[PDB]
Amino acid sequence: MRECISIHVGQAGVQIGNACWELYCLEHGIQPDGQMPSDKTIGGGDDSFNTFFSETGAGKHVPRAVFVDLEPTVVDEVRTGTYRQLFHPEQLITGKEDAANNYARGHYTIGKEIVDLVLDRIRKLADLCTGLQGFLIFHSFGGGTGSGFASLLMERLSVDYGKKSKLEFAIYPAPQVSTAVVEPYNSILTTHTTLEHSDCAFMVDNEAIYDICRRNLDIERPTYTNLNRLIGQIVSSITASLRFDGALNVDLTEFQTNLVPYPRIHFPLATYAPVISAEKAYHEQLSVAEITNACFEPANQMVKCDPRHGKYMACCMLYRGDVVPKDVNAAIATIKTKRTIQFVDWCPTGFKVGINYQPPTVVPGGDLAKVQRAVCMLSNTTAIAEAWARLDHKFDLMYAKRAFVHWYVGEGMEEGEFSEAREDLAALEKDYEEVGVDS
Amino acid sequence: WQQEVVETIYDAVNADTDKIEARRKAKNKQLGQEEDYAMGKDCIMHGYMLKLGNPFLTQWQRRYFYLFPNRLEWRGEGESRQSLLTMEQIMSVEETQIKDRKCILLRIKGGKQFVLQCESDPEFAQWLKELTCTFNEAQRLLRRAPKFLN
Amino acid sequence: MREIVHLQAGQCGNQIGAKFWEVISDEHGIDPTGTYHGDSDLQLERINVYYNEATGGKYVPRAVLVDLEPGTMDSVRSGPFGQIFRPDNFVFGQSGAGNNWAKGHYTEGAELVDSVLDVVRKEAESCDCLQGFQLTHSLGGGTGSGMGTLLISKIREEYPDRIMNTFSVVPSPKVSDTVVEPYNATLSVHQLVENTDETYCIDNEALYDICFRTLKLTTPTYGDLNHLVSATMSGVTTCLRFPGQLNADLRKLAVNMVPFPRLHFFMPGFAPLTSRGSQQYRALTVPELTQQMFDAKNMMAACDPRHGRYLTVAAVFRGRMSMKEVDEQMLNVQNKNSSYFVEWIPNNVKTAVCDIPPRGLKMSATFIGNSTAIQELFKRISEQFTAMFRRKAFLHWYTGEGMDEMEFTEAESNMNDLVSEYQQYQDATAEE
Repeated sequence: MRECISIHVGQAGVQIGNACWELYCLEHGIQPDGQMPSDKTIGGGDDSFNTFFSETGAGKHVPRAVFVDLEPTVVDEVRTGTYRQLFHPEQLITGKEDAANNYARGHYTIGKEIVDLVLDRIRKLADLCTGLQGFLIFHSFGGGTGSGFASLLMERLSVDYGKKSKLEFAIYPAPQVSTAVVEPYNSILTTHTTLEHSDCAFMVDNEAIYDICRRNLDIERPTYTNLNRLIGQIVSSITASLRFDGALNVDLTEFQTNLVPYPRIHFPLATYAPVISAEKAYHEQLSVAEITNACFEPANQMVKCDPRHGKYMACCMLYRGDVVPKDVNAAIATIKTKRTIQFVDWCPTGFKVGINYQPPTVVPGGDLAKVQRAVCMLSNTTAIAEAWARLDHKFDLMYAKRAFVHWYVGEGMEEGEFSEAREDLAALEKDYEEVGVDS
Repeated sequence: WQQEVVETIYDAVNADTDKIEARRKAKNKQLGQEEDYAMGKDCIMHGYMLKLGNPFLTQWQRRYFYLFPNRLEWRGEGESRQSLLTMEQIMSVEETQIKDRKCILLRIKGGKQFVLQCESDPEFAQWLKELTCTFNEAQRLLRRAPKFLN
Repeated sequence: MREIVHLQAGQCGNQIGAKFWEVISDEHGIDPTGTYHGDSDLQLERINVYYNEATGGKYVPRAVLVDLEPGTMDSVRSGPFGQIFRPDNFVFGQSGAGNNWAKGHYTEGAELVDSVLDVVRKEAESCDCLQGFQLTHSLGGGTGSGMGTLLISKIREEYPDRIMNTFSVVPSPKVSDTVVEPYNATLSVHQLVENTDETYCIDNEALYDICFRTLKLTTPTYGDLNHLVSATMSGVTTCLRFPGQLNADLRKLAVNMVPFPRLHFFMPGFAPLTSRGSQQYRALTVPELTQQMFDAKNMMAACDPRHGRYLTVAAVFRGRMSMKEVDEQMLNVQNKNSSYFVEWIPNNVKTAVCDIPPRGLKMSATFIGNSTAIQELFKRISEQFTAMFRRKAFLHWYTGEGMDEMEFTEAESNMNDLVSEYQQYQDATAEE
């Protein structure tokens, strides 16, 4: 049936996968032991858990995910946790040497050594499943583990499975703040691979997360846990009609088919709402029109870009919780007549209606409060091309005099690949500008 | 208008202008050091502007300034310190028209914005030509750079 | 598993190494006997990096003491922790170096090198896989400088794929100990720039000034300097000894902090250097640490970083505070102090926080940055040596060994080239 396989590469990928798994187990009432010890007071769990979990002959649940990392310092950190009794050690493959924000090593001399094992693991996982639709590849552009190994594995998965959807989820180096210096080195090479060998790609950063948390959640000392929780909530909202049902079920194929207008333009703009704290969810009446209007505000986007700079070509619209169709219709009628929101002179309308009867759940000790309904949007606009423009400008500044290139040369790789990636990104930007201009 | 000046008052006006220039030149000399630091070198430009820094100054005060392809410098009509705001410090340059007191904006590493008002339209065309050369090539510096270190 | 082999050279090197071993034993809960008396969690998993698994849980140190004078092993053995090391590693000769580099390298560097080679090879073969080799020595003598360079060259020839990190002690014209110190320093610099991955600058005069003007010690001695350098070494290595959220290793720092192999020198530093009477009145926060890391007052260099431009900066933290404060601090520093770092390369500061705080102190942060301040030391060494070689005094000792005079000529040519390169890279202009 509707079953998918998740891929977690790098420390960020592993932590995001762990957050998603814990969110799923708490929202489905799955106990950390892996069984159902709730024999006195039941609290749920009679649902379709086969989408993500698996049912054994003894009542045990086995996660279906790929936790791979070149550094063992993440594998052991996860292993010494309280959920170590849930997964299996075979799914967590350690490593001697790692990339650690390096592409050449992790693509040629490090990632090429562990290939057969992960391919066997993923083949076994696919064989254990009946119906396969897409994959959940979690990685990062900054992390060398999440760039070189991710690229080399996805290049093989694309040629081994063409009929299956190939998703992408990673972290974008923010133009203002950054973690490392060699991030554009890996990004310029990873973007080509994700563009010319994948079907869809989702891009997010952390500075927007910081802005939204300090603006709504009002926290002075943030932490990665909230960042992971937001991503897990977004992932659950996207794949909400798969584990459950509703008035209009929206599967992966239902939205990815329309979310891709062109083979070159597959970078949607996600926006989760409401991103609020507990006190921000008590004295605030919540309807559908207001949150839908707020979804188009630049302050609530996870990508730093003004939507008014470009215009929208395609929009994918989702919901989760007790949502009434009349409110959706009223919101659509309001936004279709809004002069602020710009759109092409050709596509008068496009969106989806995903009604989910199951409201989003909460977490004990987290910051998310109890909201009756949730909302997530996936639009396509040309105003986001500036990020690629800034990345190309950076690559030009940091390639003109060949800073930190002799290391890659010594590792072994073609210098002309930099020019190839540069010209490919320039061609992509030209295609984006040609699509953005109307008649 | 040139006619008016010619047949009415020209020669006596220019004698009086002799006298006025003499009155000015005999007064102060601290401007000389500024101009000497600015005249005729890699410093592309050398002239006087009314200055607006950040909202520290929202009111015009005439100052003196410097324009190198690698740096911009300024002095406060005889400032002791050769105040430095290099091209390699700044990251943008724009033109602003503040109440017909036309000026050139520029934003720097430091979250800084400087607004420099050169006096009249020809002097502004000149200083803006020099800045549209100097800092726009400091932005074209990126595509002009790759030849002279390796 | 991934282990680090430690090496020793020079009397000052031996004493600082013993101090570091005592410090890490105290921090990780090791009694002087040899057993384990710790009470932490991460002090048993990655403890094998510097120790070795033996029967009874009795971990043994992993360090080879190389010396030419037997008078040092007795001094370090009589200490409270001198009975725990391996006496086999104490390889000492019969004749002293006499503060001679050439004589120690030839005579005391031919028939004694075989034993240390055998023991280090045996130690390397005893483990599964290794990363690099740490050697602590000093340029003030013929023991550390005359032997450590040859040891590093040999280990690089045998195992090229290893990390060569050292903490040699740079000399000072103000604080000297050897008359021929310029000669030995000149001879050592060539090997440090030819067959060494990275090197850190160690000065005693700057440490004395710091402990005099900030710590305000009654009778500061070499024990204090050894404690400070041991703390610096521990803070550098906590990226690997105690993993946290954003862990790092030596090789990533070496690749990221070294733009060119010819310039692999650094500038270490520790943040909380306060007096005894101020420890109970302090505010432990991010901006204070940022200021004490950015100023030259806390820096252990006998020079001024303000005279040049910052090249590569790494801020390694050890504690539990945040991630946003570090990036905002470095951003506003690069914004305000724009005329202190290379404008051509933005974001020259590397962030690193160790979630595991040290033992006995909650807030600790070190600093490994490569600033443009060693040019003064290089040029003054060049001036003294070029002077020192004009009339050729204190040279008959080296000549009577039989080593010729062209080596000084090639060394001075090399240092002239290096200082010229350093000065023409200091003014790294954007365009013409």
